[PDB]
Amino acid sequence: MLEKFCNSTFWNSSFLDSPEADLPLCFEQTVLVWIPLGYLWLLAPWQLLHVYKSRTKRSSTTKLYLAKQVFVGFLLILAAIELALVLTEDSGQATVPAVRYTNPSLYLGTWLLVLLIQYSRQWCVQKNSWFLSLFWILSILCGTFQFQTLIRTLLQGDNSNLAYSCLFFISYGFQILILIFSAFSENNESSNNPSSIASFLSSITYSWYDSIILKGYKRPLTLEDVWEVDEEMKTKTLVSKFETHMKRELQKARRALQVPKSWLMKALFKTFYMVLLKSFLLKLVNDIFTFVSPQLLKLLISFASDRDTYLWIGYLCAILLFTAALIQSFCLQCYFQLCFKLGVKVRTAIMASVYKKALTLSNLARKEYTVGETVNLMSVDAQKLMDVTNFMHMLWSSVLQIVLSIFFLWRELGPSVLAGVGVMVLVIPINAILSTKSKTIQVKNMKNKDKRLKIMNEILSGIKILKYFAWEPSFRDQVQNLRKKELKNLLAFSQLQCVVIFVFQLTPVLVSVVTFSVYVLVDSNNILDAQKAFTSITLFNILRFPLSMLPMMISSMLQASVSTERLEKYLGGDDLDTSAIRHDCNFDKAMQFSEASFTWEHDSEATVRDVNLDIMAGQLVAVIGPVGSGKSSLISAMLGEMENVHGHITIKGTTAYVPQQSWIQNGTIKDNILFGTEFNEKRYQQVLEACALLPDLEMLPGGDLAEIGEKGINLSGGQKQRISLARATYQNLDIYLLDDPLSAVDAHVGKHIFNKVLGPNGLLKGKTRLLVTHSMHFLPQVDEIVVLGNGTIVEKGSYSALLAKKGEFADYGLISSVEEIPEDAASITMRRENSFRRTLSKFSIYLEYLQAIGLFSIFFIILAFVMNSVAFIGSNLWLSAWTSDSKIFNSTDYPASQRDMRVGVYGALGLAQGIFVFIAHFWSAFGFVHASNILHKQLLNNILRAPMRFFDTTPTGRIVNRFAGDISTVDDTLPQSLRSWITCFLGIISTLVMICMATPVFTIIVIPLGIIYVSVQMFYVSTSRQLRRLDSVTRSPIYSHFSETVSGLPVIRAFEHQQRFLKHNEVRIDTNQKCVFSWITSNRWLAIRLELVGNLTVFFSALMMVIYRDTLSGDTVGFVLSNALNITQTLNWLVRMTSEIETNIVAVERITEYTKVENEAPWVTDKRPPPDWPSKGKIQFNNYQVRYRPELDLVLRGITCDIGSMEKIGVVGRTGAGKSSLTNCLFRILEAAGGQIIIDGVDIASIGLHDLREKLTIIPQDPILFSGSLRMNLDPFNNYSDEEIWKALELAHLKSFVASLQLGLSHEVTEAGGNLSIGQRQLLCLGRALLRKSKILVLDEATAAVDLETDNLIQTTIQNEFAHCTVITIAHRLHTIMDSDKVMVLDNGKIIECGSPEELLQIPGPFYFMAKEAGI
Repeated sequence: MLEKFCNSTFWNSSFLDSPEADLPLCFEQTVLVWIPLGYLWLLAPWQLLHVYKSRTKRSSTTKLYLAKQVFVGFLLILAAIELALVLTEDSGQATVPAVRYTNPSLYLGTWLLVLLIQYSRQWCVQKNSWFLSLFWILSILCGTFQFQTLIRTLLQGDNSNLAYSCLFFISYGFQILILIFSAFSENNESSNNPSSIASFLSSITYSWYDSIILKGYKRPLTLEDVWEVDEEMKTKTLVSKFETHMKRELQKARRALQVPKSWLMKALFKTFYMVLLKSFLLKLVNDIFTFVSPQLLKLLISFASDRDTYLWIGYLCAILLFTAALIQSFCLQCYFQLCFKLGVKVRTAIMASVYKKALTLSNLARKEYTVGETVNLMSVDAQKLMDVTNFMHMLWSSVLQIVLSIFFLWRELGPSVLAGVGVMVLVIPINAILSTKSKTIQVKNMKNKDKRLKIMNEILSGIKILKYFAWEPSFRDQVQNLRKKELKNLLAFSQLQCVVIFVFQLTPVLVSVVTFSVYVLVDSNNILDAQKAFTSITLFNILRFPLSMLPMMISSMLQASVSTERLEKYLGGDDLDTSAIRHDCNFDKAMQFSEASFTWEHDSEATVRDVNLDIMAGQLVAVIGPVGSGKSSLISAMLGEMENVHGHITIKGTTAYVPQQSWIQNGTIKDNILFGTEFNEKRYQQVLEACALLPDLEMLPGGDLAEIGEKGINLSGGQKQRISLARATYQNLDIYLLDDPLSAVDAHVGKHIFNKVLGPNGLLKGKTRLLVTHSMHFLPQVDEIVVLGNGTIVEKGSYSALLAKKGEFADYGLISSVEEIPEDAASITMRRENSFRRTLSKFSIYLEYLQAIGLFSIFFIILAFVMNSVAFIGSNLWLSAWTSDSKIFNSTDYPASQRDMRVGVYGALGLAQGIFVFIAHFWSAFGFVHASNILHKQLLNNILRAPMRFFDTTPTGRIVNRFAGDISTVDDTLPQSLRSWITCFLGIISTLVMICMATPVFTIIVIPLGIIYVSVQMFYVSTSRQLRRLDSVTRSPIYSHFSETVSGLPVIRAFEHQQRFLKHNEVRIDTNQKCVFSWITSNRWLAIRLELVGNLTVFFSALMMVIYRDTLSGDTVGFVLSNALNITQTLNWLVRMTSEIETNIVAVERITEYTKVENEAPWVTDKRPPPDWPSKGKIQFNNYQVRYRPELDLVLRGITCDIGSMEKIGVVGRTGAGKSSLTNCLFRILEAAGGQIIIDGVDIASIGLHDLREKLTIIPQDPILFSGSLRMNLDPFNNYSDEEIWKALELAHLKSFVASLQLGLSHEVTEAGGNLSIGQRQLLCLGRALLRKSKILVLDEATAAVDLETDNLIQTTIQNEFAHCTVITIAHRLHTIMDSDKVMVLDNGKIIECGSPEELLQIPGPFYFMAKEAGI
C-alpha cells in the first residue's frame, strides 16, 4: 500500500510468526503515529472553542506551566533538527522516501498546536483535561513499539539510522517526562474545593482526596474541615433547574385530567439526561471490558499448554491482562461517582422542593396528612428514591450481562450450559420465598419489640418507687418473659438467614458440578479441557451477580412506585388561594369585612355569615362571644389559612398574629424573640420587661441562652403564651392579631401585661390590636367591643356606649447502593429495611463479645469455615488434575470407568464444600442468638441493681436508647455482618494459598502487597468512621426543622417570613450534602487503590506463570488464575465489612460500660430479721451522716434522735431540711458516712435491703402508676387474695369507683395512668401502702397537690387505719402536724428544737419566729 510512501513492506504476517517478533518499521512509523496525530487535529478545534467559551481572568504563570511549555519547545527543536538533518545532508543517489521527511512535518505542525493549547489552558479553571492527558497516554502506548524496535535494531549493530534513533529516544523520554508534569495541578485559588482544579490523572484516581485522608487520620475531623460542594451541587441551583421542568410539565399532566398522576418521573428524566447519558455510554465500556478477562484467560491457558507458542505471546497476554483491567477499574469508579452523585442530586431536588411546596400548600390538602405523616415524606418516602436513582442501570445492564455471559458460555461448552444457568435461575424463587417469609416473621416481631420500650421507659422513669417498694424482681421477670418470647421468634429468623446465605454462598460451586457433569455425560466424545473448563468457572463468577441481584431490582423498583405516589400527591396539591384577602396601601383604615362568609372545609357550614365591619387604624378592638360559636375562626379569617366561600377582605400593612396553642422553635430563647431580624439592646430590654418574662428567666438555667424546645427545657402554657406575645411585640408590625393571649396566664400576671404592653400607655399605642377572649376580667379599657352571635356580629359599641344599656348578655451508612459490594448484596438490602422500619416508629471489646458467644462453640465454627476453604482448595486442585486427562487420553479412547470416577469425586467435593459451609452458618445462628440472651440479661441485672445515685447523674433517655435501640444492633446487624466477614477473609487466604503452591517465589511479592493493603484499610477506616457519625449528626436537623415549620406554618405566613425560612433550609440541606458526597469519594478512593492491588496480584501472578513456563503444566495455570480474578472484588469487599464491624462494635462496648456500673449492697445477706423485727417501732439515731455524692459535701452532720413506738414524728425545715434526704436515709438508698441507725435492736447496715425494704411503707409525692393493670399495680407478686385488694380499695374509698369500672381490677391501665384523673391516681398510692400492713410508715408530701376534701380523707385514712402503726410525717407546711406526738425541727442537716407541738408553742423558738408568729 505504502510502497511509494515507505519504500518497504507495509505489513508481513511472517514478522509475527517468529520468536523475535517485531512490528514492521513502516507500519509503526506511519499507522501508529497517525492515531495520536489524528486524535488532536480531529478534536483540536472543539477543545479550543469550548475554552474560548469560558473567558475568565487568567491565573499567574506558575512554574509548572512554564516547565511543561519550554520542554515542549525542545520537542520543537528536536523535530526541527531531524527535519533539517534529513534534508541538509547530501544524499541524492537514493531518493528519500516520503515517510522520511513527512513525519517531521506533522510533528512540526502538531507541536505548534500543542504550544498553542497548553498556553490557552491557563484561561480555563482546570489546568489539565482529558484532551492532553489521554494524548500523552496514547502517544506513549503507540510510541512504545517504535522505542522497542529502534532499541532492538540498534543492538544488532546497524547504525544507519543512528541519527534518527538518538533523536527519537530523547523525544520519547521527554514525552514521558511531560506526562509526569501533566498530572500535577497548578493551584490558582479559584475555589477551595480541589475537585474543579484537579488534573485529569488526579480525577480518575482521586489523589485530590488524599489531603482529607491524611488530615483525618492524624487528628479528629470537623465540619469546617470538609470543603463545600461544587457550585452545581448547590441546593439553590438544583431547585431552580428542577423547578423549570416541573412547572412546565405539571401543566401538561394537568391537561390530561379532562388528580394528576405519572408526572414526577417524566420530569426528573428530562432534567438529568446529561448525567444519564454520560453514565450509559460509559457503563458499556465496563461491560465490554469485564468479558475481556475471561477471554484473555483462554489465550493464556493455551500458551502454557503448548511448548511451541512463542514467549512474546505470554508477556503480551499478561500486559493486556493488566491494561484491560486498569481501564475497567478506572472507568467503573468513574461511573459509580457519576451515578451516586445523581442520587444526591435527586434527593436535594425533592427534599428542598417539598419544603417550598409545604409553605404554599393549602391546609385542605394538609388536613389529610398528620405532622408525622409529613415529616417522614422525605426521611423515608424520598430516601426511597435514592436507591432507585442510585443504580437504575441494572434495568438494562444486568440483562446485557446475563445475555452476553450465556453466549460466551454457550460458545465454549455447548447446550449443557443451559442446565447450569437453570440451577441459578431456580435459586431466585427460593430467595424470593425465603425473603418474603423472613419479612413476615421480622415485622411480626416489631409488635413485641415496641412493648419492651413501653415498659423500659416505664421502669426507669420511676425507679425511686421501684427501689422503695423492691418490686424490681417482678418487672425483671416481666421483661425477661417478654424477651424470651422475643428470642424464640428471633432464633427462627436467624435460621432463615443461615439458609439464604448458604444457598447464595454455595450457588457458585453447585452450578459447576451440574454444568460439568452433564457436559461430560451427555456424549462420549465431549472431553473436558482446561481451555474450556476454567473459562467457564470465571464466567460463573461474572454471571452470578447480575442474576442474583436482579430480583431486588424488581422489588426495590416496585417499592418506589408507591413511594413516588405519595411524593406525586403532595407536590401536585392545589396551593392556597389569596384572592379573598387583598393587600393594598390605598385603603385608608386597617380592617374591612365586606359581607364576608367563611367555612373550614368545602362541605361544611359557613362559620362566618354575612358581616360588615370596619375598624379605624388607631385603636384597640376586642371581640367577645360564646365559646365554640364562630369565635376561634375569626382570627384565622384575616389570615390566608381560612377558606372563603363569599366575601371580600382587604388588609393594609404587615400583620402580627398570636396563636392559641404556642409554636416554639428550638434553640436559644433569644432566637424565638428576635425571630432572626436584629438585636437591639434597648428594644430587647423593653419587650422583656414589659412582657414580664423576668419571673421566669431567673428560673430557667442558662438565663437568656436556655435551650428552649423539645431538645432542652420545656415550658408550661403560661410561659409559652408570654413568649408568643413577646415575639409579636418585638417585631414592631402594624396590625396585631391576638387569639386568647391571656387564656392561661396568671390572673395577677394578666393584670400586669394588659396595662403596660397593650393598654392606655403601652408600647403598642400606634399599632392596631385585635383581641378575642371569653374571660370577662378586663374589658373596661378596650376602645371598641364587638359581640358576635350565631357566627355574625349582633352589637357594636364600647362598655359604656351600648353594653351598659342592658348588660344582660354578658444506620446503613457508607453503602450508597448494593452495586458497590455484589459479594453479598442481599444482606445489605435487609439492613436498610431494618432501618426503614425503625424510622417509621479496642481488641478487648471483641473478646468481650466473643466471651458472650460460647467460646467452645467459636473454635468449632471457625474449624468448619477453615475446613470449607480446604474443600474449595481441594475441589479446584482436583479439577486441574481432571483436565490433565485430555492430553494423556486421546478422544474416543476415554475409559468409561475413568469418566465415572472423575465426576463422582467432584460430586463428593461439591458436598464436602456444601455440608461444611452449612454446618457453620447453621451453628452460627444458634450461637449469635445465645449471645443476645446473655448480653441483654447482664444489662437488665446490673442496671436494675444500679444505685439511685447513678440514675440521678446520667439522663434517663440515655439509658433507654442503649437498652433496645442498641441491643437491636447486637442481634440484627452485628451477627449477620460478622458471619459475612470470616466467610470472605477465608476467600483471600484461600486464593493466596492457591497461588503460593504453584509459584512459591510469589510469597515474597505478598509482603509489599500486604503492607499496602493494611495501610489503605487503616487510613480509610480511621477517616470514614469519623465521616459516618458526622453525617448522622447533621442529617437529623433537616427532619427536625421540617416538623417545626409544618406545625407552625400558620404563624409563618402571618409574618411573611417564608423567604427567610427557605434560606434556612438551603444551608441546612447543603451542610448534609457536603458530608454525604464527602464519603462517596472516600468510598471510591478505596476501590481504585485496592483494585490496583488486586490488579497487581493478578498481573504479578501471570508473569510468574509465564516466566516459569517450563515446569508449570498448562492446566495448572487454570486454578491459579481463575480464582485470582475474583481477588479484585473480594479485596475491597473485605475492607468495607471491617469498617462496618468496627463501627457497630461500639454498641457492645457501650453495653459493657453500663454492665460494669458499681453495684449496691447485696439484696439478701447472712442476717435475716425475725418477723418480730418490724413488730414494734424502735427507731434510734446514732449520729448518722448522709452524702448525696461522695465528693461534694456532707448533707447530714450526725443527727441523733430517739423514736419510740406510735410516734407521729413531724419533721420540718426551711432550707436544707433533708426531708428528701431522710427518705433516702431510712431505706438505705444512700451510703453511710459516719453513723448508723438501729431498728428494734438491729442496725440497718447489717440487714439486707430487700428483707429490710419490704418491711416499711412509703407514699411518694408523685403518684406514678404502672401500665400493666390495677391488680399488678397494687401487688406485683400477687400473693394477696382478691378480697384483701377489694377491702383495701374500700379503705381508700375506691370501692365505688373500681366496682363501677369495665372489669374492676382487670381494667387496662394506660401509660402513667393516662385513663385516670390526677385526683384518682392520688388514691392508688394509699392502697399500695395499705397492702403492706407494717408498723412503720414514712410520709413525704403526699398531699401537696391534692384537694382539701381528699386531703382530709387521706390523713384520716392514715389516722384511722394506721392508728396501730408508727408514722413519720414530712410536710412542707406546718398545718398538718398538730396531731403529731413529737414534732422535730431541723435546718441544713442539724436539729433545731425537740418537743411536742404543745410545749413547742409555749416557748418562743426559731420555728415559732418564722412559722408561727410570722408564717401562722
